[PDB]
Amino acid sequence: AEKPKLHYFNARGRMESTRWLLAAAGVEFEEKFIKSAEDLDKLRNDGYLMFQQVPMVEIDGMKLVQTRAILNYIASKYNLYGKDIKERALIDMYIEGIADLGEMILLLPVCPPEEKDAKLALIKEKIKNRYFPAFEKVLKSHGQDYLVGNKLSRADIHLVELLYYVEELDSSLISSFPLLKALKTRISNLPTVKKFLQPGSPRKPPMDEKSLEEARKIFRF
Ligand SMILES: N[C@@H](CCC(=O)N[C@@H](CS)C(=O)NCC(=O)O)C(=O)O
Repeated sequence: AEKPKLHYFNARGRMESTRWLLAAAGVEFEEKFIKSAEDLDKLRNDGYLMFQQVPMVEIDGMKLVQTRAILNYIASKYNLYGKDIKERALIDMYIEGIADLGEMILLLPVCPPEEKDAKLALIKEKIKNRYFPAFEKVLKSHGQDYLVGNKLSRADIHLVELLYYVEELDSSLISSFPLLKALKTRISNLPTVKKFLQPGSPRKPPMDEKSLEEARKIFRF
């Protein structure tokens, strides 16, 4: 059958959570890297990008854009979206909080230098006093290895991805949250996730100066 194909540039950006979810599901996929503004303009002009943006993923005969549309489809297709409407409500609540915090961190490299220190201080406050307490409370309420329904869901994958990024910012932020530490360890030892964390996978590194320079050239900003 059709192997999913991911269109993005060679960076984490807004495509990385899709790489994580597919890899955790054990799904082999291909990447086609946008390398220039001209490559992106070609995808646009040829009609493959509904809103003239990437990420775009070719899957099951669709040319899907919008990261949440992509992720919702992949999660349902591979049984990572709970078992019923009520479990989906819990999953959706959890992953939208993860997305809110993830978006703050995603945009740090494009923060104006005079605002960066204060932006980071606000993110750390929210991590320590709002988001990490909320997810620690979920894990403590039921004591299970997984956030919802006692089985792996996209919520476990998205949260553990975020925990790795929080660790890159400040490895002390998770220190008072032992259940989050334990989730990070367990999920990382799942065979599919372990393979994704090992070298040679589609997992991408933190954006550096040269990668930011490429992004400015490709996306003209
Ligand atoms: N809400 C969209 C945002 C997509 C988006 O902002 N993509 C950027 C790259 S990360 C882009 O293609 N920007 C070019 C532009 O908007 O013209 C999503 O979640 O996919």
